[PDB]
Amino acid sequence: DGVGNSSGNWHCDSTWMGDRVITTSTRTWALPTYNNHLYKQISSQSGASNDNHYFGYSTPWGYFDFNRFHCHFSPRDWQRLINNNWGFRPKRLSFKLFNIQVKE
Amino acid sequence: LMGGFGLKHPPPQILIKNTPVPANPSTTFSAAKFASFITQYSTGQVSVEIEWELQKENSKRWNPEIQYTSNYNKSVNVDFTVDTNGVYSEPRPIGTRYLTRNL
Repeated sequence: DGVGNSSGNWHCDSTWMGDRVITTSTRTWALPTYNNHLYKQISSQSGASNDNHYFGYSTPWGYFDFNRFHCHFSPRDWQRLINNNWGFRPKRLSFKLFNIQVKE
Repeated sequence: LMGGFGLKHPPPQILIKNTPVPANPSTTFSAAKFASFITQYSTGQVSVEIEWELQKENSKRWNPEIQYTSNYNKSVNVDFTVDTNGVYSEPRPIGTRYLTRNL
């Protein structure tokens, strides 16, 4: 452990064991500071249409969404799964954040 | 008189200070103490955790009590929440006496 020792290794791979396929994907992210570190409520501007009114809060926090497929599957890995298989469901996932560096 | 728990041994005070760092002392010796320091400050998190003990409410009153309820009428700003500029505001003082025990 330390500033000099690296926390994690880049893993991007897809292995097809037999019944199960394990898809791994790694990316590099950058997180700004939102709202200058303070909550704010937000609401529909003046008025527009009865349907478009909204009320809610905007937090400084930010989040990861991998919810799309093509994150995990390369177009070729998609082609294998799609052509050779009737059905697929997920089983278990694992998430990892590493090599964080803060810049001022 | 203000309120709360009179204690003989209160939670002790926690005092904190930046250790002063001198700045560029002159080569030749002088006995007078340093009048000039690096200008610096420090920051970091603080975590306070208290364990409260409660007295469970056991009563037989038939009719319903009074409770503390945030009113359901629509308003520009919700109570106890940030405004559009981010300024957190407490709308009204909240006393602790609502449940009713017979005297």
